[PDB]
Amino acid sequence: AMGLKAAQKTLFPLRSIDDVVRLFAAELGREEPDLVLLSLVLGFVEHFLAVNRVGLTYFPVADLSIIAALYARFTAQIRGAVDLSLYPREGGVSSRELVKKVSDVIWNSLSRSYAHIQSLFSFITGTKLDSSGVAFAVVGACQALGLRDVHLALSEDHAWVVFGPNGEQTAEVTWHGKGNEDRRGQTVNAGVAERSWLYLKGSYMRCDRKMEVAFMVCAINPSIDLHTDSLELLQLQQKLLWLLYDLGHLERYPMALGNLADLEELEPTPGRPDPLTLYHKGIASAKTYYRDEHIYPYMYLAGYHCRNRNVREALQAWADTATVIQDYNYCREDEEIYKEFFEVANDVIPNLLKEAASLLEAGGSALQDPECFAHLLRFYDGICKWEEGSPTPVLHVGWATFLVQSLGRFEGQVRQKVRIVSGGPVLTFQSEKMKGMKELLVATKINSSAIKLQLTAQ
Ligand SMILES: COc1ccccc1CN
Repeated sequence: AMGLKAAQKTLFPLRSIDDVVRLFAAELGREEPDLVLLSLVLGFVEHFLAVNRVGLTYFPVADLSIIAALYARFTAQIRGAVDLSLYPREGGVSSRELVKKVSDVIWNSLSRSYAHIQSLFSFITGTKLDSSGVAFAVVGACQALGLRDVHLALSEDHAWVVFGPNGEQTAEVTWHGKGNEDRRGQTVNAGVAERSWLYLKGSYMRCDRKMEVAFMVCAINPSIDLHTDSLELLQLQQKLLWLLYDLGHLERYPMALGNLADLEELEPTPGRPDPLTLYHKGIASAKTYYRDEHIYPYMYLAGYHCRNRNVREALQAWADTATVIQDYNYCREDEEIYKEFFEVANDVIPNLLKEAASLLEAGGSALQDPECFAHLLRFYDGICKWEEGSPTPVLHVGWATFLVQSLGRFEGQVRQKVRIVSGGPVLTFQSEKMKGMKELLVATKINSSAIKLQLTAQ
């Protein structure tokens, strides 16, 4: 809420990972965990840990005087720029004018030219924030002002704020991508209606205060450089996510559950569910609360199967990913999920199949399994169907080169044992393009040129 309390101050100084966890455990018992206090603590700790060092053990001590001074600076800056008497508050509901004023206060503070700039620590000490950091700063600013209805909203690649009753009102508060036109102040209604992945068809997350704590924990970046992660930051993020898990605050947060599964893959915690249980809990959350319209729950699971060389389930999970994305329209600012499908289609899957081909060279493999070929076809069907109704095209000559190569990783005998139905394993296509070349996909010899122009047709 507002003002540091003795119950928080007695927990200082923070001298270890477990000290930070204990501060978070106390704040998560409050009805209103202090977003400014917790973000400053995480940003401080991350700032001094995300460096290569000499010294086996090291923890940067979060002295209260330092944290409380930064907290006072944030609060003074917000209370001194936002006069609440000029904005009437009709029974708890903040107005769009007030919410936009706070957004502008944050925005106008940013440095005008410029990793680890996600926290309020970075905001106060260096006037820098990344994109979703701005939207978090706005929610923390509003909590500092008493606006109990202003909350963070998150898709899988963007953030904004919701407010009013039940989060009825939406407002853009930050940028997305690089060269895009500013939409700050506007509603996200256009984004929902265009059926872009960026806005999730309205199936995005609306946080309570405690899901906002989960966000900032997920936002911890342990990366030191391109080769090195901070183990202390990974262990801190992992323990915080278990604390959140235990209190039920990940129940509606699929990406956090995927993140925790990844951390348990890296370093299993004794007595806790295994990664596969956690990946599927993430998928179950997305089905339960978000109409099964999220991509990353299946990308998380696919990556795990891929790393463990469960080729069939990896291709299964990647097809599920395509089955979700087929109902979207590829818009301009959807590039992050495009790059992911590109990498899966034209790098990861070829490598998986090429490794599988080498294994047959010297010995029940997936290249002799028709199910895996079915998964591969459902994956490409979803991406073709995704392209339908989309403004800009998805597939091009490069996709066709690796589709051809991937189909040719299966013996024509093996591919022939899959039944393809239009709109042994049986599979039903949904896209015009895949239906159009259904014949080419089962011939003992693959007309590469023919498939290439059909997959690239208008
Ligand atoms: C599961 O994949 C994720 C999750 C979050 C961000 C990016 C990716 C793609 N590597």
